[PDB]
Amino acid sequence: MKAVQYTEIGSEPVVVDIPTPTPGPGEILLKVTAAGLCHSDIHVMDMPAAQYAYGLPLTLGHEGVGTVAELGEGVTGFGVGDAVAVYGPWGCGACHACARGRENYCTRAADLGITPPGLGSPGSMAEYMIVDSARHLVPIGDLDPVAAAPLTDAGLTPYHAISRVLPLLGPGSTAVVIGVGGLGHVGIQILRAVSAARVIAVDLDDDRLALAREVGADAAVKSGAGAADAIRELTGGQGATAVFDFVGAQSTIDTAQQVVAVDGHISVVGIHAGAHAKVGFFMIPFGASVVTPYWGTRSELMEVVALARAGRLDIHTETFTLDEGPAAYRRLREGSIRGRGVVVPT
Amino acid sequence: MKAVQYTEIGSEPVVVDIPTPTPGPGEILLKVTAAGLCHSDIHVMDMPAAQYAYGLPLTLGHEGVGTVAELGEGVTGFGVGDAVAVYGPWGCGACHACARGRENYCTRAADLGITPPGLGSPGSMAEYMIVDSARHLVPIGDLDPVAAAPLTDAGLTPYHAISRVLPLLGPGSTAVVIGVGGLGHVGIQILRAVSAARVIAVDLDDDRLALAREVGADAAVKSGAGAADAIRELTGGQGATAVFDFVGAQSTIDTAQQVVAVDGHISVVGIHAGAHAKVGFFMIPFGASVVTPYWGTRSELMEVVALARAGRLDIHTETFTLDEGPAAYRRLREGSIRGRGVVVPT
Amino acid sequence: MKAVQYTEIGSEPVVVDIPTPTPGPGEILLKVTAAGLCHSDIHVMDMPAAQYAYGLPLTLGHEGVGTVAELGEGVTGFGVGDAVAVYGPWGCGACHACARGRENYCTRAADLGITPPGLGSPGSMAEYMIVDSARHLVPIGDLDPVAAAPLTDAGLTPYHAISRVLPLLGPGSTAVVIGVGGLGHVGIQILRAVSAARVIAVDLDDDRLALAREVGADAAVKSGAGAADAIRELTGGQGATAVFDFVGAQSTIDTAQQVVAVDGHISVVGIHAGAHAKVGFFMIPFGASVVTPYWGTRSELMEVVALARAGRLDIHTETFTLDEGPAAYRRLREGSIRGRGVVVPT
Amino acid sequence: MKAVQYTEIGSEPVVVDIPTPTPGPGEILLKVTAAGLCHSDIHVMDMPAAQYAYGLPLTLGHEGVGTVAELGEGVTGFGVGDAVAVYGPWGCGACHACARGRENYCTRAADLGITPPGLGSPGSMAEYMIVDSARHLVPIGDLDPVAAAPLTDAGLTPYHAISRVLPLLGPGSTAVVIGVGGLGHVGIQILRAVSAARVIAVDLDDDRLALAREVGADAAVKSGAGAADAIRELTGGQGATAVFDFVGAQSTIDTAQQVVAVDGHISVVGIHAGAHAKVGFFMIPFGASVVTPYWGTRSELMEVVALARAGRLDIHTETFTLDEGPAAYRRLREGSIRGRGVVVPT
Ligand SMILES: NC(=O)c1ccc[n+]([C@@H]2O[C@H](COP(=O)([O-])OP(=O)(O)OC[C@H]3O[C@@H](n4cnc5c(N)ncnc54)[C@H](O)[C@@H]3O)[C@@H](O)[C@H]2O)c1
Ligand SMILES: NC(=O)c1ccc[n+]([C@@H]2O[C@H](COP(=O)([O-])OP(=O)(O)OC[C@H]3O[C@@H](n4cnc5c(N)ncnc54)[C@H](O)[C@@H]3O)[C@@H](O)[C@H]2O)c1
Ligand SMILES: NC(=O)c1ccc[n+]([C@@H]2O[C@H](COP(=O)([O-])OP(=O)(O)OC[C@H]3O[C@@H](n4cnc5c(N)ncnc54)[C@H](O)[C@@H]3O)[C@@H](O)[C@H]2O)c1
Ligand SMILES: NC(=O)c1ccc[n+]([C@@H]2O[C@H](COP(=O)([O-])OP(=O)(O)OC[C@H]3O[C@@H](n4cnc5c(N)ncnc54)[C@H](O)[C@@H]3O)[C@@H](O)[C@H]2O)c1
Ligand SMILES: [Zn+2]
Ligand SMILES: [Zn+2]
Ligand SMILES: [Zn+2]
Ligand SMILES: [Zn+2]
Ligand SMILES: [Zn+2]
Ligand SMILES: [Zn+2]
Ligand SMILES: [Zn+2]
Ligand SMILES: [Zn+2]
Repeated sequence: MKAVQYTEIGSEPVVVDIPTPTPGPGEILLKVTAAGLCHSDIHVMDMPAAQYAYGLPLTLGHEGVGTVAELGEGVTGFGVGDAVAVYGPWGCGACHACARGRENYCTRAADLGITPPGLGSPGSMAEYMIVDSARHLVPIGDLDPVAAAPLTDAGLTPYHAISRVLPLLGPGSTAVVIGVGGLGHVGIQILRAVSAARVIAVDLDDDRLALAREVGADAAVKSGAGAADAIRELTGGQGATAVFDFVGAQSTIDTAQQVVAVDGHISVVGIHAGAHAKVGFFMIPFGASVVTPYWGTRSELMEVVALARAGRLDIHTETFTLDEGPAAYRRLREGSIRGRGVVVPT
Repeated sequence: MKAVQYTEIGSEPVVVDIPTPTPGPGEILLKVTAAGLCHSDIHVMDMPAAQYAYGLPLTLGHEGVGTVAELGEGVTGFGVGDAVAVYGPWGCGACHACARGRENYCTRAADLGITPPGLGSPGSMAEYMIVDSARHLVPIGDLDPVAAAPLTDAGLTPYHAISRVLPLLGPGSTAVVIGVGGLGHVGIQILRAVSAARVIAVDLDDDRLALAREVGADAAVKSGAGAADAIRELTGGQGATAVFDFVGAQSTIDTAQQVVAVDGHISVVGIHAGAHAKVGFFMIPFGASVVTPYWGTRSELMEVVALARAGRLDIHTETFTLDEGPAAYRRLREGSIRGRGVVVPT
Repeated sequence: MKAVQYTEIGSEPVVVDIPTPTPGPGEILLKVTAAGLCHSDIHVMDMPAAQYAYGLPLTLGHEGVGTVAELGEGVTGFGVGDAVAVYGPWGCGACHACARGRENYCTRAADLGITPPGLGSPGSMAEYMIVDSARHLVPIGDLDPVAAAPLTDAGLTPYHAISRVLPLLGPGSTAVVIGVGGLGHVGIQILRAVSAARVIAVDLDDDRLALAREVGADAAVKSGAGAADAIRELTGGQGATAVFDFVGAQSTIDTAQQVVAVDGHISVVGIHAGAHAKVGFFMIPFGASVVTPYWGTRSELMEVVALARAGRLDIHTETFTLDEGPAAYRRLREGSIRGRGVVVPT
Repeated sequence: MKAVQYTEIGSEPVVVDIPTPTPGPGEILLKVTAAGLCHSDIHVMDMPAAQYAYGLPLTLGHEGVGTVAELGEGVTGFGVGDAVAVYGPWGCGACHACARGRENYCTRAADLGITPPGLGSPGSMAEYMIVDSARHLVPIGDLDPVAAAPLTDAGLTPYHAISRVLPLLGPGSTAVVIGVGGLGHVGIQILRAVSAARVIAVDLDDDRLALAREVGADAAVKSGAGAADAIRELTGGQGATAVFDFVGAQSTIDTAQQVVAVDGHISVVGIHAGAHAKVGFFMIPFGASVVTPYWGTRSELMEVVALARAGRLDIHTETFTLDEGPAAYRRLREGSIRGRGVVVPT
């Protein structure tokens, strides 16, 4: 089969021909319909030799959607042909967190050598992929695969971050969304669908501010030095109930701290090495919690899919072939994809 | 192997010799260390011919603990010898409720013919039992099997009922526990371990009131017409924040309605066919929710086990052999078991 | 001043001339801008001699909005002219429930003789009204008084009922709203603003079903014997996560029980003497809680007002003068007001 | 009347004779029965001239308990003689946070010049004190005033910090308490009363570790470089579900970050200027929230009082006279009070 693999350190990913795999007992083989490109796949290929621990070669792609091609022995709940989205953050399935579906917060996955597809196990950027267990498949029915693929991470991750403090986001509340990219443009829509929060979007790019308005933001503010005061102008000096920072650079976190409300929240979702919120007295309002969430839960993915199927999630995508995969990753580096890049095997 | 089966309608269960089963892919074979007798096993054998739909024969026992004897193909997370408790209320594992571990509230288990062990599938009152999936096994480590078996239902069910309204049971709250039997005597202990609620126990039998005091009740009141006013004497006329009725007869539910607080809760856990709370204006206080909960969740079972391992759950038991099983069920009918009856295969 | 009072038992309310009151220490005198007519004002006038305990005469109207006319001694937080909505369900202010703003669930208001305006204290259907305390005034800013008056009950009461089980109403959930009248048409809009629940409206009147679609319902079904099965057709046989029954007759409650989901909720908000949910095993799904909620909380009223100010609550009203008050109550009996009737003193 | 006032900057507080105040409308005059000394009163007197904004003179003491001496006009809910504890963190009473009793998180108290007694308004370290409003009085009944005074802050503050993440602290959870002083020794007891968390105490002083065991800690560990690894030894390498750091120095926060669990919590309750948690990816586990909580809520104070009245809070105290006040503050500087210092006016 055809696939995109990261085959040497510091070199760009290449199109390859590898064995179509077979499912063993418990596993499921999917024909891939769509495979999302995430900014996190860049962090993975930018890792030095000493830091990279996902093994070589590695079939990329942790945002996966497909149709069931073959059942491994003993597997029930799925028939051949069912369209399914792949739950990425695989856990052990047995710990207290995993039993609540919160496999993203699995404590023992590291020690047992369970790694996500695209981040240690063969991923979705291939004609077929293996899924370890039936519990990591989420039905999508007649959902367009191209729009479903980003739901597995670009939808799931903001959905989770928002879900953690959803009780705070009642009528009267204000949610700030920093970074209207893959994640943030879905985050805005989530906030609108599951809350009455006023949504303020923040980005450097005026085109991305326009995108924020397109997908439901009540206001849009240019990022940088002016941002915090412009957000306080909009909030009447009360601050933002929640900041969802999908950029996660120091300047965005600083902004988040300067605007968050007393008893509010900051969710640092974007990843910049070294960047951190400084949570201590006089550096942040009273009661303003900060967290770095990770991916999301099984029940949350199903909820994201239910939003997509209800028409509440317009996911802006561009389609690529497997051959155009390498090129698409380069496009993702330059920031020229207006939403999410998706690969469709022909 | 030796087992206790319900073989004919209306007739008492008998000791039998049946094939030691083999695990297929995904399944786990356990040697049984302990098997609990529940009052619900009586309701099952008292069902008429037309109502009984669990099939014949049926190996009894839905409270199960064991050691892993054999792994079916593809099963990981457990090695031979691990002591495990069996999660009873099996669900489909894939629905929104099941993905949160809430397999007790699985919507699709009925239509798929997934039934608990002891209530449609072979149960624990046998030398060995099959468990369908790894996710239905909960490690107990070095916990005494005899005291662990009741945790799977007698602990789990009250733990769940209490868990649903645990936010209400803060300092200042009062919890009434009606029926200090298998479930209720564990319920009292749970309330003490996980809340600061004042605990008032209610029972007909003065011996069971003594048992309530033994396990942590702050007061004990004889049941009947006088119970409500005696509970109001203790609560200063404010009412009970929560009533956990483990009897569930009409008179106990009536009592529960006459004592529950404004914005409080009634959990009808005991089962008497025809009995019901009457929830309508003027028949119950404002904001006083009522529910009939069912069994409990995967994460809840682990929590109950963690309580047992921490020394917070004194489970009063009497041990029986497989041969004494039939006799132990007659003893459970008369109400002569002070706590929970447990069968240990020799 | 002019007002509408209930002056003798079983007789209709009449227009009267009574002293313009003065605020004592702590109190606030409002000039009334709008005064809502609620179906509950009918139940009050339908009470027999023996049951009626609100005193005579009684200035009607528990849905009140005004402008501050005079401050009683020691009162701060409000200046003359501020437009305010009146929080109706007055409590003692000191108990555990009142300290959380939950004055609707005040335990000690009954024994202290604190009664709502319009239901024991002088109400809003007058040129001026007294409010006991500053904590019972909610700023509305430039909100149209006519549309703000229903927020105090018609908005607040459904907002509360929904707030209690809001965690259940995620994407994928279904909320049924029975009775698309004053309350129910605001309930539908609340569900849309604060949740991603699919909203199914139920009413006897096809015109009210049209009204349900106008205000955002995803479907509408005629009430009666057919309702339950038509709701199950729409939910795929899964049932309704939540039923908010604003009629509260036995037939609507029966419907609610026949459609509610496993681990779902029924909120009996409408009031029919004798009507009740029958909550017991086999009469309702496992885990399906039932409650009769009452009015709502202080923080909830502010939230309802925040929804109105954000444009999320189209409140359908008809305006009346104080002279047309009596007539407007007769019009409310026949069910000819399409939404909520509001009295505006000139 | 006699009182202790901070009268010049950088000078120690002195015993003075000032007018017995009179309550105006809404206010309540209390005869003080007990007045707690908090470490925060030291931070206040250590402030430079430029930073100190509480006005001079200032009657100290923000932990206050008394009996009602006189009612201001219009005040109801309290009769002369009622023993009451004073809710310290006064807010505006009208905002969304204040209406939920969360006056600690009042957004508008700063701009309105509402300041706590002992931190801007006359405090409790005097024969009498004024309380602005009835809502800031909490009945204590026959509770010993000396043991009730610390409940208003030393009890309330840890109760709040714990209350925020109480859902995390189920059976199986571990709570670390760093600093077994005034606050921390009450925090340990709270954790035991309202949760099944395993409690690990951390302190520099072996005497304070002994105190931790006296009041219910399951283990005790010497603070410093070794602390984190010793906590991980106890938790099986899983980490602590929650860290409540009542010291709040950088080294304790660093420790808290090195031991907190994935999806856990750090509550930085102690105050060291400049100290902060560094919440960013790779510097703290996934999902581990951090917050600096402030004081606590009205309903929480009542809950703390209910714990004291139930016998669940052994508050270690030493009594002082008003004359010994100055000396008692010097004793608090050196750290020679084993628990909380309380002043009783003679
Ligand atoms: N927490 C998790 O588990 C998780 C999951 C998936 C992705 N991520 C991370 O989230 C981040 C975002 O992913 P994406 O694919 O949505 O990003 P992206 O590449 O699609 O674009 C990010 C957006 O942020 C904007 N931006 C850049 N710098 C900015 C600044 N200083 N201020 C304001 N806006 C700025 C860009 O204009 C763009 O609109 C990445 O760092 C990624 O690694 C985290
Ligand atoms: N909700 C669920 O999923 C679930 C799970 C397990 C059991 N159950 C049900 O819970 C009930 C209790 O189970 P158990 O095993 O503790 O029962 P048990 O027979 O072991 O003990 C019953 C106790 O209730 C007392 N009692 C009887 N009548 C009473 C009255 N009028 N007032 C007060 N007390 C009275 C008895 O004296 C005894 O102490 C059973 O009826 C069973 O069907 C429900
Ligand atoms: N819980 C509380 O504190 C509280 C507060 C306010 C009002 N209420 C109660 O709520 C109820 C409704 O109040 P309202 O003023 O909104 O009513 P309304 O008179 O304004 O509207 C009634 C609506 O219910 C519909 N209806 C009547 N019978 C029906 C049936 N069998 N099936 C379906 N729909 C039916 C009517 O067609 C109409 O659309 C009243 O009984 C009132 O007393 C309760
Ligand atoms: N959040 C709020 O509003 C609020 C309210 C009251 C107090 N506080 C703050 O809480 C803090 C604690 O108050 P307290 O009155 O309990 O203090 P205290 O002086 O009574 O107790 C200090 C305790 O911490 C221990 N300690 C000191 N350094 C340590 C280290 N490196 N590692 C471990 N333990 C150490 C000491 O041995 C002692 O047991 C203060 O800094 C105070 O300002 C905050
Ligand atoms: Zn990703
Ligand atoms: Zn796990
Ligand atoms: Zn049972
Ligand atoms: Zn299921
Ligand atoms: Zn009303
Ligand atoms: Zn009250
Ligand atoms: Zn203090
Ligand atoms: Zn406030």
